[PDB]
Amino acid sequence: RPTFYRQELNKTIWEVPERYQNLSPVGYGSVCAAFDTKTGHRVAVKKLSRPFQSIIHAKRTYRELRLLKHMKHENVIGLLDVFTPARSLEEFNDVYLVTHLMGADLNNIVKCQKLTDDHVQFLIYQILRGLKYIHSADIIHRDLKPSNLAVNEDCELKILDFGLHTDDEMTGYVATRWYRAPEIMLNWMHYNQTVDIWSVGCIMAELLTGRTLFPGTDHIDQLKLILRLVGTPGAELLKKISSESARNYIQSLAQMPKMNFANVFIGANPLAVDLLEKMLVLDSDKRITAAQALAHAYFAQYHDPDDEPVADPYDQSFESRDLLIDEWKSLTYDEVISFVPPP
Ligand SMILES: CC(=O)N[C@@H](Cc1ccc(O)cc1)C(=O)NN
Ligand SMILES: [Cl-]
Ligand SMILES: [Cl-]
Ligand SMILES: [Cl-]
Ligand SMILES: [Cl-]
Ligand SMILES: [Cl-]
Ligand SMILES: [Cl-]
Ligand SMILES: [Mg+2]
Repeated sequence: RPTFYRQELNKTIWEVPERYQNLSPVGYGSVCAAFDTKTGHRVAVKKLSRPFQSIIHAKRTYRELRLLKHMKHENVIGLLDVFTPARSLEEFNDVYLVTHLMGADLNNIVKCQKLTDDHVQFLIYQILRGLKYIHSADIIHRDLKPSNLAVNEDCELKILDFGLHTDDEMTGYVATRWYRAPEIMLNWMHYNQTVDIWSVGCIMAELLTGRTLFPGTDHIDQLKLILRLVGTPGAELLKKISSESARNYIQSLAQMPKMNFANVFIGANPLAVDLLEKMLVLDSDKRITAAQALAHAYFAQYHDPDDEPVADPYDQSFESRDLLIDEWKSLTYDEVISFVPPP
């Protein structure tokens, strides 16, 4: 056990191992930036807020720690350390998570930088390389958007902030909804991993034009923007939508054909236009997958099938398990004490 030291910053007690120095608040939890003297990295230290206050909260704490412990890929956020000052399960209450400190996100890049087609190729290639890994473990991210993509000066990218959202958070003219697949924004059906591929299409379109693809002022305005681009659904997709009311609303709209994407994304690389047509498909069964997209000719200068790895198997059976708060807490404590740091 390391030696801990205790200090109060911005009305919060932080008790952390001596290796973590120069704690500085930077904003589910509270977060400080710090310097890790053991590894030389600048890090983010997150102190969880009330992690075991309810069954839902205790299970969410366990879910987040299990997910972060599993992810070991160059294009995905991983866990550098996890610790508690508790010396026994009986006095266990606080959980701290340590990750690499991220600087710029993709928002900074799109708004403030002049991108070539080569930049778009490399950025989207890395998102898909990370998604092939995530999807191989039957994990769905659910919340891909520019603020959840970290990028550095050499254009290297990492996926973060997995979906572990309230009705109020998705209401109105908000970026929290503009990148979501229609079937999940509208609760049409049980959804699959290609909800994440719809998000990649929206992100790639924005990198090519500098503009949000579907900036709806509410859920239904956004659906109208989507159907104007990709066309209204046929009977084949309509049959897959659960709500009779939802089906009735969609059939109340005048029918529209799919638009010509070369006349929407004017001047873009024709191979980029082709890939967008394969991502932005309304019926999720027919969207391209991450593994299929990496083999598309748009990425010919980066694709290396011997350097696009898959994940170890991931056991999610806990998600269907009903336990008490103290049982979720004990499972979490076991995962804290068994953590083994990376090289
Ligand atoms: C036409 C359509 O798909 N309507 C949706 C609207 C909605 C979105 C989010 C909800 O939580 C609830 C409703 C619909 O009726 N889906 N069942
Ligand atoms: Cl230490
Ligand atoms: Cl990482
Ligand atoms: Cl504690
Ligand atoms: Cl965003
Ligand atoms: Cl019509
Ligand atoms: Cl597992
Ligand atoms: Mg985020």
